[PDB]
Amino acid sequence: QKLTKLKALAMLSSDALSSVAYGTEQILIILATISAAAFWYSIPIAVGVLILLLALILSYRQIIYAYPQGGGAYIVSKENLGEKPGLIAGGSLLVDYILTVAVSISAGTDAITSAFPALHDYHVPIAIFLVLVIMILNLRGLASILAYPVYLFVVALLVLIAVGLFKLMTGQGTPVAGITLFLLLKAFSSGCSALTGVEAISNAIPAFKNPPARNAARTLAMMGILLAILFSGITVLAYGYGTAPKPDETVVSQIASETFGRNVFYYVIQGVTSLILVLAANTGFSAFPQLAFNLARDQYMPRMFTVRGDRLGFSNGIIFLGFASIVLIILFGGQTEHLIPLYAVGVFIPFTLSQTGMCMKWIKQKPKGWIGKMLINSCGALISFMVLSILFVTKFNVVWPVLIFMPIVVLLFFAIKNHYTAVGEQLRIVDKEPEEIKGTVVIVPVAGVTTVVQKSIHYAKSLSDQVIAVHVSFDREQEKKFEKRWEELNNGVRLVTLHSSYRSLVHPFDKFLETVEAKAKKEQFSVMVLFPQFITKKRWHTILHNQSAFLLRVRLFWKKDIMVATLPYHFK
Amino acid sequence: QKLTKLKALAMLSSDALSSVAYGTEQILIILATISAAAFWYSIPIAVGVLILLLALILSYRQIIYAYPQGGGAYIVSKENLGEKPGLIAGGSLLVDYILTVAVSISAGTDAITSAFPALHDYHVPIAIFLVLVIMILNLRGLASILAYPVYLFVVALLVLIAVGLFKLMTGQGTPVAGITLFLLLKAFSSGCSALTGVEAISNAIPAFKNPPARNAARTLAMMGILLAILFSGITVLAYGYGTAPKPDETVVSQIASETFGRNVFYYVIQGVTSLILVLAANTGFSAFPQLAFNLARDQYMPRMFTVRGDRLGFSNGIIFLGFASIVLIILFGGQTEHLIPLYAVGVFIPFTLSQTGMCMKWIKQKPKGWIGKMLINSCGALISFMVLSILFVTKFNVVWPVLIFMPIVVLLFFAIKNHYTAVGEQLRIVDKEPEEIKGTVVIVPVAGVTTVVQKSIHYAKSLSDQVIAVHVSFDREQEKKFEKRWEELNNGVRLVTLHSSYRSLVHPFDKFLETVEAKAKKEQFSVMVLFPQFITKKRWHTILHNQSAFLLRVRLFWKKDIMVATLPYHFK
Ligand SMILES: Nc1ncnc2c1ncn2[C@@H]1O[C@@H]2COP(=O)(O)O[C@H]3[C@@H](O)[C@H](n4cnc5c(N)ncnc54)O[C@@H]3COP(=O)(O)O[C@H]2[C@H]1O
Ligand SMILES: Nc1ncnc2c1ncn2[C@@H]1O[C@@H]2COP(=O)(O)O[C@H]3[C@@H](O)[C@H](n4cnc5c(N)ncnc54)O[C@@H]3COP(=O)(O)O[C@H]2[C@H]1O
Ligand SMILES: CCCCCCCCCCCCO[C@@H]1O[C@H](CO)[C@@H](O[C@H]2O[C@H](CO)[C@@H](O)[C@H](O)[C@H]2O)[C@H](O)[C@H]1O
Ligand SMILES: CCCCCCCCCCCCO[C@@H]1O[C@H](CO)[C@@H](O[C@H]2O[C@H](CO)[C@@H](O)[C@H](O)[C@H]2O)[C@H](O)[C@H]1O
Ligand SMILES: CCCCCCCCCCCCO[C@@H]1O[C@H](CO)[C@@H](O[C@H]2O[C@H](CO)[C@@H](O)[C@H](O)[C@H]2O)[C@H](O)[C@H]1O
Ligand SMILES: CCCCCCCCCCCCO[C@@H]1O[C@H](CO)[C@@H](O[C@H]2O[C@H](CO)[C@@H](O)[C@H](O)[C@H]2O)[C@H](O)[C@H]1O
Ligand SMILES: CCCCCCCCCCCCO[C@@H]1O[C@H](CO)[C@@H](O[C@H]2O[C@H](CO)[C@@H](O)[C@H](O)[C@H]2O)[C@H](O)[C@H]1O
Ligand SMILES: CCCCCCCCCCCCO[C@@H]1O[C@H](CO)[C@@H](O[C@H]2O[C@H](CO)[C@@H](O)[C@H](O)[C@H]2O)[C@H](O)[C@H]1O
Ligand SMILES: CCCCCCCCCCCCO[C@@H]1O[C@H](CO)[C@@H](O[C@H]2O[C@H](CO)[C@@H](O)[C@H](O)[C@H]2O)[C@H](O)[C@H]1O
Ligand SMILES: [K+]
Ligand SMILES: [K+]
Repeated sequence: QKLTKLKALAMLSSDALSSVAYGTEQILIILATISAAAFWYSIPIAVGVLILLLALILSYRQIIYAYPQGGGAYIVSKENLGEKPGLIAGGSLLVDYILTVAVSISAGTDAITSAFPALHDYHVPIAIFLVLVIMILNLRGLASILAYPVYLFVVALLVLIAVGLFKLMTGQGTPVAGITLFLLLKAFSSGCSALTGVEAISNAIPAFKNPPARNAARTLAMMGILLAILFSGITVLAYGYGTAPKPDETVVSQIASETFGRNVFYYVIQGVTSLILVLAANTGFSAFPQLAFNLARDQYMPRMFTVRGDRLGFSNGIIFLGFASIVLIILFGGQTEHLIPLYAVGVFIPFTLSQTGMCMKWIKQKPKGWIGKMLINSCGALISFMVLSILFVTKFNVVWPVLIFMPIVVLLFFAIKNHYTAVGEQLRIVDKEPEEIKGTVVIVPVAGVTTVVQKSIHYAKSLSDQVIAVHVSFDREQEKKFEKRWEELNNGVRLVTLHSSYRSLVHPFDKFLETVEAKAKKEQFSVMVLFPQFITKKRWHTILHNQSAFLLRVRLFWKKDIMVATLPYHFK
Repeated sequence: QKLTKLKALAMLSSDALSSVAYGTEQILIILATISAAAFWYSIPIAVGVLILLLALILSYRQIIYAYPQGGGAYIVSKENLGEKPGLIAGGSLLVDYILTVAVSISAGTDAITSAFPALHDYHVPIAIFLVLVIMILNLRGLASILAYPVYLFVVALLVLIAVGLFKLMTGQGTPVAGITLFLLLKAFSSGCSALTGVEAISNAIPAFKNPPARNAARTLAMMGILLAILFSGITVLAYGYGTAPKPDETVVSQIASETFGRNVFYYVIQGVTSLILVLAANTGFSAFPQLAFNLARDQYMPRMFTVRGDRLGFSNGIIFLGFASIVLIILFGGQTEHLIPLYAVGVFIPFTLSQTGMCMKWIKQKPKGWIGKMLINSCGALISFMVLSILFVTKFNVVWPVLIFMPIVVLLFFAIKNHYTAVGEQLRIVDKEPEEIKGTVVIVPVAGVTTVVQKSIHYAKSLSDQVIAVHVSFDREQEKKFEKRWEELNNGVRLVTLHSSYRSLVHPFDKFLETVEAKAKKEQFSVMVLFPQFITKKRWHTILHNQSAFLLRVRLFWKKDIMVATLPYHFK
């Protein structure tokens, strides 16, 4: 259960070092708006990205040591920056998860269509299909499938880089007009979408070896080095071959095809890239609940997320995350180019907030060597904020959804916090002992003389006396037959048959319950209803059974403050 | 509650006579594939459609008399053709409802964009938005809004027809190569999508005046005459002005603009058409549950639909119908042209089955004048089957989804029927009285000393003795504080504190429940758990509260055959 360095790197790096499939492509797409001759500018810009990457790693190398409990960006932003910055970081992490699912799936389908161009008319269905698949694979459960594909991806891309560099060596500057500083910055910001998951390792510190902090930091350093090597090699290869971004083929696919030649090696590369992107999406799915629990300990998210041991909130979280990702995929049509700016925003707001909190914490404490750590975090935060500002300013026509999504989730967090605050305020205070109860009348609603009915009557009689059976009859003809059949049973239970012409079920019970509750209140008795819970071993018969019980519970019995037992009954 | 003829026509005709907005358009679109000079062929084809319409009306004029209880196509296909034809009719009616929602909404948005061309880039969002709106308006409840717009539509289109005919009179043959018989039949089949809701009146016979059959038949005849007049007038006007189908404007919009001139009259026409199409979609929504109940009486659909008086199944039905319609809208991009063939298939399978059943019933009985009724139904069935065959053969690339949807729903119906058959078989048989119970031990899970906890303890003590409180503690530190606070309460209840390191909640309860259940079984006691049901008056705090209770119920207590009371507690 204590992952070693290699296995931990495999399980947690599938999000970060899987972004090399669409980073250099973004850089080249932005540069191509001027001319194909500007592609050499990818070489410096890429270097700048690595510089940023270095800062991030160093910054997070601090965070892991400062917060060995885990937490990550949310905790750092909460403790050191207050409550609103922490909530903003949480919302941005939610956007990060939704967008990493969407972007990873879209890029995977782009890789697949590059492998088989005949599916270019099904970019969106395939994508959505894949999403649903992993949703199921997360509802069903779910460890080897998350560890080998990353090794395969790293090995395959290292082989591809080596072969491409060898071919370039065997042969198998220049300023260009139009490139202004602003467009260079735009390209750099778009290319910073290669640093889209270095967060993950800092969020899973406990699942490490005996020293958790040291092992996590060394794993993060190794992952950073691997990502830097892969990204630099891919960018160098792309510059070497030219490889302008085609509208129906990824840059990696073009590089592989011009290197190996659409043979088994190329298909291996494409399949492995698709697999690693799917694993990245699954990483987003699996990383959401950790954030949910971290928020829920502070009463910002439902208490149902605080039970982490039983995966209480995993179903709702997985369903909501999958549906949000599907909605985003449909909205942008699976265009990885049009989705990446939003993903970068959702990733870089937490980066900025986390580095700012780190810097202010260092300022507050001022330990030995505080100046260097402060400088590193400050530089990282400045660069990240610049990238975020550029992404807002330029690609607003695809970043508009975050400007709507952030206020909604922040307000939801505040509303939940206020609600739990009020509830905890007025519930903790204890009070006087309630009115005495001298007995209990049990009402058993019956839909027909069955085995389940007789079992429930038996338990009701065991529980207390005064048991009365109640039957709402939709037709006056079957009243006599049902009453006779009940009399055939030798139960000493008074049966009250009451009629409803309009096939309604609540209102006749409303009247009867009024009468019975008044009568019981005269004798200080507590009315109580005993429903059977028919259970079958199919998990899809739930809609087929005992729904009238839920109707009566929800619409009548909760409003009347009446105990409602639910005796289960299994089916063979 | 007993609708008069006029009000009934208004409430039920919003589906049938709202199809004039896209029938002549389909005829013209099919004819335009040859040349604009072939548009005169719309005049004969339209006439043929009316002939078909006449048959349908006559056929249904019989059905209303033969089945005054209602039912409609499903009952006719069930009694006279067997079980599988009845199920096929039911599935096709489900497709009819989904497609009428989708098509009506799409045509409404087409009318809106014709009114304001600036929204042509939002055909699908607007559409989906409208759908969601009516979904809400069907979950909230929902009678005058369903009665006046139909009157407005009829009046407005009658005015438009009169004005257009007047202008044609004041002036304000010719065989064409390429028109083969097959293409004429294709155009006729596509134009038969004007008869897309004459079914509705036959499905709501009881809600009429003192003679239900006569009043329903006369209302159906009046609606048929109105539809014939509107459709014929629209087709004549379209032929008179030429009005080739533009890619960004409905034929009705073109007719109105060339008649009135984009003034307040034209905007009134467009708005009224949009309103009538929205009402048609709402008619589909409201008509689904009648089919659901009719199926459920025969154990083909969940029993939860048999309680028609309390609208038990309306929530699930509305949600599923809305989501299916939204999926179809997105799939075909709100192209009313591409959706109509599927709608016509889903409407005409029931027409064919119903007329065939009517004919065979007449053959079996052979009453006076049987020959004429048999001939009418036979002719209607033959024409409908021909139209359906043509729609399958030609427009397969948009009718493929029904070929997938039909087997799934038919198999679901059969599976549900088999399941209820087995359950009813093995449940009715009564058996020996179960083991005696000599008392009851009550387990009260507590999450902290609160008012709710003390109320639940009070009720548990009232219910029986041997009450024991149980607390799972996620941290050993707060164990002592919680135990001391419990001791501060003077409850004579033994508190068992048990610890779970991984924040799990089921497993410690699993062990404790094993021990307690064994101990109680030694004394023939029945274990029982008492949960509080925290209730707030906001309907959206449901996710915020008492979810651990649902976790414990679902994952632990149903599997152990243990009674689980649920005492409600209201919030102030
Ligand atoms: N003959 C049969 N064929 C198929 N399934 C059968 C069946 N008899 C019982 N069941 C299954 O058992 C569930 C509970 O049956 P019971 O009548 O004990 O429990 C009923 C009864 O306690 C009460 N209830 C239902 N209809 C009622 C009525 N018309 N009048 C009074 N109480 C009614 O609500 C509970 C829920 O009933 P619901 O029908 O939702 O759920 C039923 C159904 O799922
Ligand atoms: N201080 C507070 N702040 C905000 N809301 C509060 C609150 N105290 C109680 N509530 C509300 O009351 C519900 C039931 O509280 P109770 O502890 O009686 O009912 C609990 C208790 O009977 C049992 N349970 C929950 N956690 C437990 C634990 N750690 N150990 C043992 N039983 C537990 O499951 C029931 C469901 O509890 P859940 O927390 O889902 O739902 C809670 C929550 O919605
Ligand atoms: C809950 C309320 C909050 C807001 C409501 C929810 C959103 C409402 C409208 C959203 C959709 C409107 O916008 C609709 O979708 C996208 C917008 O990105 C457009 O489509 C375009 O999206 C982006 C833009 O380059 C591309 O990736 C895509 O290929 C392109 O087709 C559609 O042509 C437009 O019709
Ligand atoms: C059971 C698992 C299998 C999955 C089942 C679900 C199937 C998919 C559900 C609906 C998918 C909708 O797919 C929708 O199709 C429309 C056309 O109708 C596509 O159509 C559009 O695609 C993009 C823009 O978005 C353009 O390149 C293309 O020219 C345009 O036609 C949209 O890209 C997609 O949003
Ligand atoms: C509660 C508040 C609600 C929030 C806002 C509600 C709706 C907001 C959705 C905004 C629409 C998205 O904006 C979307 O942008 C893309 C380009 O990026 C447009 O895409 C379009 O560009 C041009 C210019 O219109 C079109 O001619 C072309 O057909 C298409 O590619 C979509 O037509 C537009 O819909
Ligand atoms: C339990 C599920 C069982 C399997 C379900 C059946 C599988 C269905 C596969 C869905 C494939 C999606 O199909 C996708 O949309 C339609 C099919 O109508 C095709 O294209 C169609 O819609 C497009 C896009 O709106 C329109 O231009 C036009 O109406 C038509 O060409 C798309 O080119 C195809 O990409
Ligand atoms: C709160 C109520 C408001 C509704 C909120 C929901 C907003 C809508 C959710 C996503 C809608 C998706 O809208 C999707 O946009 C894509 C482009 O991205 C559209 O794009 C496509 O439209 C059709 C083909 O389908 C072509 O005419 C168009 O050229 C093409 O771009 C698809 O038609 C539509 O399937
Ligand atoms: C159980 C699994 C069920 C089978 C799974 C697949 C179900 C059927 C989906 C495949 C057919 C999709 O439906 C079909 O999509 C193709 C591909 O866009 C569309 O094809 C049309 O548009 C595309 C896109 O421009 C053109 O390339 C093509 O030449 C043209 O014919 C058809 O108009 C649509 O009818
Ligand atoms: C337009 C497309 C046409 C409509 C789509 C196709 C409709 C028909 C396809 C479904 C046919 C189902 O075929 C049905 O399968 C169910 C599954 O248990 C079984 O149905 C059988 O159920 C049990 C025995 O098991 C018998 O009580 C019942 O009388 C019998 O019908 C039989 O195998 C067959 O009756
Ligand atoms: K990534
Ligand atoms: K219609």
